[PDB]
Amino acid sequence: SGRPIGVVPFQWAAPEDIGGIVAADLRNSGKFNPLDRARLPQQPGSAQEVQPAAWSALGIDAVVVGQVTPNPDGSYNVAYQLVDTGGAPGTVLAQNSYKVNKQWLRYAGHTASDEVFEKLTGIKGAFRTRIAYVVQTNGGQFPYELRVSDYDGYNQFVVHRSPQCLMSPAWSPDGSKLAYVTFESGRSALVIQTLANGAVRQVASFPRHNGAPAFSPDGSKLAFALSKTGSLNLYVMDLASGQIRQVTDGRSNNTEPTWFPDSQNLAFTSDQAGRPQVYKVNINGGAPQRITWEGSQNQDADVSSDGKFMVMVSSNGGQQHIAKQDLATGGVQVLSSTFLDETPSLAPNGTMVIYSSSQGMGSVLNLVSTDGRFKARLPATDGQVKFPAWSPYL
Amino acid sequence: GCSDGSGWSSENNPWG
Ligand SMILES: [Ca+2]
Repeated sequence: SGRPIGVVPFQWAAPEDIGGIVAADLRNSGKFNPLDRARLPQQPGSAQEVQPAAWSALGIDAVVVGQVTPNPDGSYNVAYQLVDTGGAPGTVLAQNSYKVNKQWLRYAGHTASDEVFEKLTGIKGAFRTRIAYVVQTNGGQFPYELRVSDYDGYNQFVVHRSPQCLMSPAWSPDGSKLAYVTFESGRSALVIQTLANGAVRQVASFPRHNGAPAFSPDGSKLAFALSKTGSLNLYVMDLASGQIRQVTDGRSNNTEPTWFPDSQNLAFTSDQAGRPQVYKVNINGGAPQRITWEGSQNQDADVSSDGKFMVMVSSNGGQQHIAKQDLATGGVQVLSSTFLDETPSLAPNGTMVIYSSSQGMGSVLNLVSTDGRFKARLPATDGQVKFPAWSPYL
Repeated sequence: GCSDGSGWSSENNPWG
């Protein structure tokens, strides 16, 4: 299912298949079903060449066409037009053209997808966003790498290598920094690394565990978990002052904070009721409220950017899977069907979830659309990959 | 192994 749409190979071998990136982006969203390339009624290279009737016969009311041309200096011009084949046939609904160097060709495709997506759904596109994650390689000296790639797995680069375990990266809302857990000192420490220059700020290294960071959306605070007291509890740092307040205090374990849009409330995982469940608490007036009542276990949540839902790892009768819970109804929908589903993270427009599974025996991340309609494996890495974290809008 | 001691979270012995 999803809205059928025509995505035509772009007019030029071409250095990159821009039309294919657009189709893959739109499909990944769940919201679209780009027509199989072998079943296209034609391959128009321009808006004028589009025959609306041949696309409307197939249930298609919009068509993406475009052009890639070489510039004498070795750069490329990428243009797309979105042509109506429904109520205003032959009309151009959106279009753009821009000049890119060869290494920004995928990015040129993701721009087109973002604009076509927003035009047709009214939802901001997330195809130019990034993911962070940790890979344990088979290298001896620095087996752990914190890496970043495009959301779809291409254009990977290394942010930090370590001889010791890394965990749980988290993006600043401006997209310029990653917080994370490192065991490089011989025990856990929480640090924030600035991506542009690699500078590292030391945030915390209290006795026992320092973990599971999250930046508030307004950019002012970092939430995280400490076990110095005897069990894991939540704390928040005012990033300007460096000051730390305690948020949960109790004998139970409380970890994996995620922010609500207001930058004042956290959801988090607690074992207070026995098996893990998700709770909500104010970082000021402290008294946690249980919010997950389906299944027998729920954990590791990520609240959407509009505050309307969250994703999490939910267990009902033996099966642990990525699930989505409406925060104003308690209604739960199971999204993933893979094995050992863990650590979900939502795209900034709430339309896709990245998470880890048994696919590739640990070496693959997976995408699932939050409507449940589309599922895929990302390109395999050269190691075990864990703790994905989907960037803000960039 | 690096672990939060929780017995259950994502930072509980994630790397075996
Ligand atoms: Ca998490």
